[PDB]
Amino acid sequence: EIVMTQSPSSLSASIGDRVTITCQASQDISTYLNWYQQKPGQAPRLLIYGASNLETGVPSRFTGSGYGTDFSVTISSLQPEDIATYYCQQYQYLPYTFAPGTKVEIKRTVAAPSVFIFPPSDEQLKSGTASVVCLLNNFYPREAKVQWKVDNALQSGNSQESVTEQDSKDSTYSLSSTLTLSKADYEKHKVYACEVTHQGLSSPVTKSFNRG
Amino acid sequence: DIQMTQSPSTLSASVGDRVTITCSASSRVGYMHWYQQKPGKAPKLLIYDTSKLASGVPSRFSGSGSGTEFTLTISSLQPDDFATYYCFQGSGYPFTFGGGTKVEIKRTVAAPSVFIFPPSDEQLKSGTASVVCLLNNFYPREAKVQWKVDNALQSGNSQESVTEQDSKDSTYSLSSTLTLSKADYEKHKVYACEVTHQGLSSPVTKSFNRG
Amino acid sequence: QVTLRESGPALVKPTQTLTLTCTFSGFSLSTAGMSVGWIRQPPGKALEWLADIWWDDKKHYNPSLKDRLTISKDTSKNQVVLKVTNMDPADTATYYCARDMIFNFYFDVWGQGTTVTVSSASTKGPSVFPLAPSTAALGCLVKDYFPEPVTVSWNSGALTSGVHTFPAVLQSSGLYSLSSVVTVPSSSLGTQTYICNVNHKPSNTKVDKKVEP
Amino acid sequence: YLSALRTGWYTSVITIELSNIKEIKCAKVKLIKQELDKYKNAVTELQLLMQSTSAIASGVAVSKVLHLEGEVNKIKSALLSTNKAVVSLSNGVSVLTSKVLDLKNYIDKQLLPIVNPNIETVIEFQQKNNRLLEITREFSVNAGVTTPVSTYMLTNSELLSLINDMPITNDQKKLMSNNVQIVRQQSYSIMSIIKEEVLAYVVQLPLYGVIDTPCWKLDRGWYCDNAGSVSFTCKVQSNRVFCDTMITVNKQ
Amino acid sequence: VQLVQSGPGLVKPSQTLALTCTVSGASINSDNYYWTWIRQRPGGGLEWIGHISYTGNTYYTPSLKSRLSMSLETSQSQFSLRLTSVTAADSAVYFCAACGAYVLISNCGWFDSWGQGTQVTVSSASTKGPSVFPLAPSSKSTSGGTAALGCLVKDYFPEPVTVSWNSGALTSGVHTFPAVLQSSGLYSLSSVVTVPSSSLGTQTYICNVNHKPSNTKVDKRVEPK
Repeated sequence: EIVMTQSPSSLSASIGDRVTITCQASQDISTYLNWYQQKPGQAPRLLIYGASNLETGVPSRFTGSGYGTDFSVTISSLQPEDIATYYCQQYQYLPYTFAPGTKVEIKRTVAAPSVFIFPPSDEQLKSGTASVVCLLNNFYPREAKVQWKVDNALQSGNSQESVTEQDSKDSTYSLSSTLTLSKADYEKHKVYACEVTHQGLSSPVTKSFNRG
Repeated sequence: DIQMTQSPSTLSASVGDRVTITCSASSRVGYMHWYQQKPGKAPKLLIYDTSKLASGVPSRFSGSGSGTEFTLTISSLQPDDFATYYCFQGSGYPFTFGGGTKVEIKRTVAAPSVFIFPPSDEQLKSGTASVVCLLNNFYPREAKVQWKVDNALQSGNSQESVTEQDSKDSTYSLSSTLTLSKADYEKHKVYACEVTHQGLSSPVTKSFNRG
Repeated sequence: QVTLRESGPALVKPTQTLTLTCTFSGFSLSTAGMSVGWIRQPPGKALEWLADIWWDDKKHYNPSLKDRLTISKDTSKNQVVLKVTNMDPADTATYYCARDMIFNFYFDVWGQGTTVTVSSASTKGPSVFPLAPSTAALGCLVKDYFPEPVTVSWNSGALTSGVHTFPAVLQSSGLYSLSSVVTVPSSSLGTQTYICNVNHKPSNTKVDKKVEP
Repeated sequence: YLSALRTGWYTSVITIELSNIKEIKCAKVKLIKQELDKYKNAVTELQLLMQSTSAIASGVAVSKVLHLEGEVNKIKSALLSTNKAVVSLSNGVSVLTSKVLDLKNYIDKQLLPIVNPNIETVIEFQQKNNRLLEITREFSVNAGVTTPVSTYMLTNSELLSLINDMPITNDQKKLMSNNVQIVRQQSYSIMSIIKEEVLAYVVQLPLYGVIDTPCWKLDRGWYCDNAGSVSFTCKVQSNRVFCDTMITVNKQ
Repeated sequence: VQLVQSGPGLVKPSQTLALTCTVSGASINSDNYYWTWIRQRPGGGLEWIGHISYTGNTYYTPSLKSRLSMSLETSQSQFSLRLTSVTAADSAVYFCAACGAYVLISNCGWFDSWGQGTQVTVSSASTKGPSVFPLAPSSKSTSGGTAALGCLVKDYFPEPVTVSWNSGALTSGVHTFPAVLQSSGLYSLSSVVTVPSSSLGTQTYICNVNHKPSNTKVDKRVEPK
């Protein structure tokens, strides 16, 4: 079995920049290597076969190079459709061994999230519980601080955030803070607020609804 | 390595005389080759592979031999054969050549023609003067040129250049160049060139007057 | 047929590198079995093998010149380059190149040869002076040039019979000077033009001089 | 009569770097895919011949060391920038390896753009591929071992590059070069393996250790001197006597 | 060449796994095709399970040399994967792969035809149907000319859940968030879509929830107020 080493572990460059991912190998693999694109949620996508040859349908900006134990793939211009995880795979010695992989992100301008809050549906309150979903759509960068305030009381442990991978269309993220409570505790309060602290905001914004 | 010993070092024979060169080697050598170099020209392949004869050379030349001894035999010598012949080996590194046999033609004693040339006006306008005494077509090579400026012998200011043997008549040419300054030229009167050759029973003298 | 011609500086300044190139036509070095050698000859001494290259880029040198020799081929140009570093007063020689084949270990076809003289010296020009006649003889005279040789001819190479070219002789001041006479009929004087052509390529000067009594 | 008797065997590995082919389905291209099917039909005939497992004993020994894993990687990487390499195998013996053809470069450099076409490019390919069609055609009938070594097994220009690099004497290189057709008649080409984009076969050239010794014909056999003794058909040519260790028509 | 899988999403421990993969666009007896199985660990990279050649020769990775058993059902043009006595370490996404070729002088290592991947989770716990509650749009979920609206997928096990809007008609401006493991042992996620605020009350917006591990398909309509 062959130990595959890839470098770096994660990078981030602007659009149209030049990226070069090297793939370090254990022993000599000659001209046998495969690069794969894997966008999150999708299966692996073949890009480079045989170190330097290109797969049919791959854009004209992916270059392969290297023989033996030192290999490298290059992107002529980093595009929004290239945000994925890239691995290198050998196939001379059995078994076939993959690499850790490299996550590729894109540096863009500062984007501020749009705050939309939803009240718990009436269909959920029948079951005896309630959930308030706070949405932060299309923002960059990824760092965000969300903290609920129920009747001006900080709530912790009952809130659950969820961040998506960086979008492939505009290089923006999305956060969904779900605050779970019970029907008994829900009907005992009136104000439900979602405080949002992001870099692209001169002051924290909060979208709050009543009637609870 | 492989060292070559070529004999004779210098041989003289008449036109049509059989001449054989013997070229021995140190260690055992398979093939032996031969070359001819005219004066000034690049060498020319005569005999290749011990016995075979190269193209562009008459059958007058022949070779034989093997192992550590080789011979190059000329059937009848010719005046156009005047050259320095070598024996070359290609059986081992480094590639080595022979010693160098310079052959001279045996020739009837030829009496030379003596000339004399005063310095030109272009040289006198530069500050130097050179009187050249010409010898042409003689045999053998032995000849003595003694300059005489006003019945006085000269030495140290005369230089002699000899032409190689001709390939048509096997004769020689000499040019004694007496070198002096412009002041020492307009100081004397006559300038003679005494030449003594084996073909001349008495030394002929060629002279002139300054201006 | 096969042709070879050397090319390089005729005068070297001591210890400076000497780049010599031998161009060939009539054959391609890339053809298997082909080779190109180098042979020099110091004045007064015999021949001496230097180096050679082969189509497979296999090189063989002479242990007499171990450190300085360096040969390299050029199939794309039909030439062979040879570099000789650290030149020395003893390395004055007439350098020849030649073709060699593995089928017969020798040099069959040869080149004209270039003269490289090893001296701390200043390049000189041609000093030509006539030799008027007074059968009569005439000629020309050369002085203080560098270095040997210089090709001489009469009437653009038309006058050949009876033409002699004396070898150059060094003088006490340490330069070069020779003579070149030609025997002509006495009746032709005054009616036929006689001009000795001198072309000192090491100094790049073309001098023609008319000979008249 | 002179001599030229064999004393040993010069072993060597000849490689022809092949190229892997991926999906290729896409007038001038009509003849491309036809000479492409011959390349497919020829490389598969070599692998099926390889499926089957004492004069050339010293040569075949190398063919069973190449079967070892990673040994092909030693050779395939040795001939990276050139066509001549010497490699110390697992046995510690250094064998000479020459990369005759480079089909790995010609296919990935010139056929990837068109398939994945000028009529001038189609011409030269049929010649580069025809040699493989012939080397396979010869290996398929003689059962892996062919003799003499033909032009396709090793061309005139490539046998000389081998004899020149042969660690032998100087004049013998001049002897064998002038009698190359005799050297071929006393040689052996041995198909070895096909894997890892390499076609390698072991070529066995004769080693002449006894030259220029007296010999005489006519007890119906030959007699050649050998270290004070005399030995015993021999392929004669002109004055040279070629033989190995175990109507006197025309007149000249 | 196209590949489609079929396997269990939940598999109780210490039992053999029944994966399958159908081949289309090329017959299963095609020349130079090595049908390969590859799984991908969560958070990490891929792992080569092994392939089964078109001839029938199978090569399994030395770590799983005794637990694998790949098949070739030529009459249905498909090949399957079987892993014996699964544990909690085998939980991963299993991808179906193949290696097309033309001339093979080395190994078949390239993979152009892949599969969607079977999220296989191995645990002694049982499945659970998801809870779909809509996130209705309102005057607070608006911002100028647009209006956010979605539906919450709550209380389900195990992964994954397929969310579709208008049966694939609406695919722009849709963001499905990663699953969140709640207080109990049940996952949950929210799927919100951005839509112009002038089109609400005039077009039908129904979110489709599909949970294969428990055999469930829910259709919940979202609407303002």
